[PDB]
Amino acid sequence: AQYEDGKQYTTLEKPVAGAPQVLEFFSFFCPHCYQFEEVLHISDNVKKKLPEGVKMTKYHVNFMGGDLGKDLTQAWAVAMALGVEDKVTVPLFEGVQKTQTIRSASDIRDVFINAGIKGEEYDAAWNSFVVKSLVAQQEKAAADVQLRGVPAMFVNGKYQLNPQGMDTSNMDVFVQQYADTVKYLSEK
Amino acid sequence: AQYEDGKQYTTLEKPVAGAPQVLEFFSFFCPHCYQFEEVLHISDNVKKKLPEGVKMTKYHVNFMGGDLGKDLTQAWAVAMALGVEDKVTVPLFEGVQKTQTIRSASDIRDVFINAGIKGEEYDAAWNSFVVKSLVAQQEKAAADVQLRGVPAMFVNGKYQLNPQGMDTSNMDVFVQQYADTVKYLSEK
Repeated sequence: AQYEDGKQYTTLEKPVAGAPQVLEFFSFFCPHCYQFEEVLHISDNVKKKLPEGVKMTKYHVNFMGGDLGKDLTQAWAVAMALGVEDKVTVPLFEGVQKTQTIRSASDIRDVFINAGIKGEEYDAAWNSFVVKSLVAQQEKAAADVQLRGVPAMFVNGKYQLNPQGMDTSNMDVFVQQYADTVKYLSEK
Repeated sequence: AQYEDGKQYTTLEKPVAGAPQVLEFFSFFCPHCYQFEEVLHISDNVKKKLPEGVKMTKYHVNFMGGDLGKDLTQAWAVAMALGVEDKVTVPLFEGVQKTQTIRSASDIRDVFINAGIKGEEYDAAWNSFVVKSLVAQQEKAAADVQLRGVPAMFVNGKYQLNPQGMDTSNMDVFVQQYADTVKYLSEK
C-alpha cells in the first residue's frame, strides 16, 4: 500500500551497476533465513507478485560457518548449475541446522546423491569453470553492496528491503507487505 | 609449546580470585552464541571432557539487545533458580534469532509457560530477591573479567579461550580442539 524510504526499505548511496532485478542473499547457517524459506516462504510469495519479465536471483554468502560456509557457497553454485535448487535447499538447511548431518564438504555431496544426482556429475560440476565463475559472481555481488548480514534483499541494485520497518504483528500480513514492497520497488 | 598463550587462549593480566572453574558468558542476541549452542554444542562437549568435580557456570550478559537484553539476563536468572536451563535455552535462542517472536518480557514468559513452568511459579521467581541476587552475581562476574564481548569462556579465573586460533573446516574437529584446550587449562 504506502511506502516510505528509510522505513520498509532503504536506498543505496552507491547503486550497484548490473545488479540482478531482484537479488536475495542467504546462508545455510543463518537461522532466520531457514525461517524465511521453510515457514514463511518469502521468496515464493515475492515471486507470485513480481511483474512480467522480473526474475529473482538467490546467492549464498561466505561469512557464516567459518570454512564450511565457503564450501556451501560452492555447493550452492553447483545447485544452480545443475538446476536442482528446489531439490536441495531444505535438505541443506536441515542438514546444517536441524539434523546436524553436515559437518564437512563430503556431507554436502551426500545430500545431492540422495536427491538423485550421480556422484560423477556432482564432482565434475564442482570442479567446473561454470561453478568457479558462479562462486566469484556470488562473492562479488556481496562485495558490491557491502553486505554485512543475511537475510537480505535488493531491488535493481538500488533499494534494500527493511523488514525491520514492516508490520510483523501478523505474519500473513507481513509476508504480503514484504512481497508488495518488492513489487513496488521493482516498478520504480 | 603445543598450547601457547596468545594462541588457543590468553592469560588475564588481572587474574580473578574465586572465579568459577569454567565460566561461559553468552547472550541470546549473539549469533556465534546461537552457533556455539544449537549447532556446535560447545558447552555439552566441553562438559563431556572435564575432570570430576570441575563445575561449569553459564551466565547471560546485558550489553546486547538493550532493554530486552536485561530482561533476558533476569529470565536466565529465573531459569537458573528453577533449574530449567535445558528446557528454555533452545526456545529462547529460536524465539530471539530464528522466529523473532520474542519482543517483550511477556514473550519471554510465554516461552517458559509453554515449556511447562506454571505462570504463578514463573511470576513468583521473576519477582524474587533470590533472582535479584542471581542477576547481581552474573553482572559482577562480567565486571571482574572486564567483559566486552561474547561468546566467551574463562578457566580458573586465569585464562580465556581464543577460538580464533583453530580450523573451522570441520565442526567436529573444531569442537574437540576447543574441548581439549579447556581440559588442558583446567588442569594447568
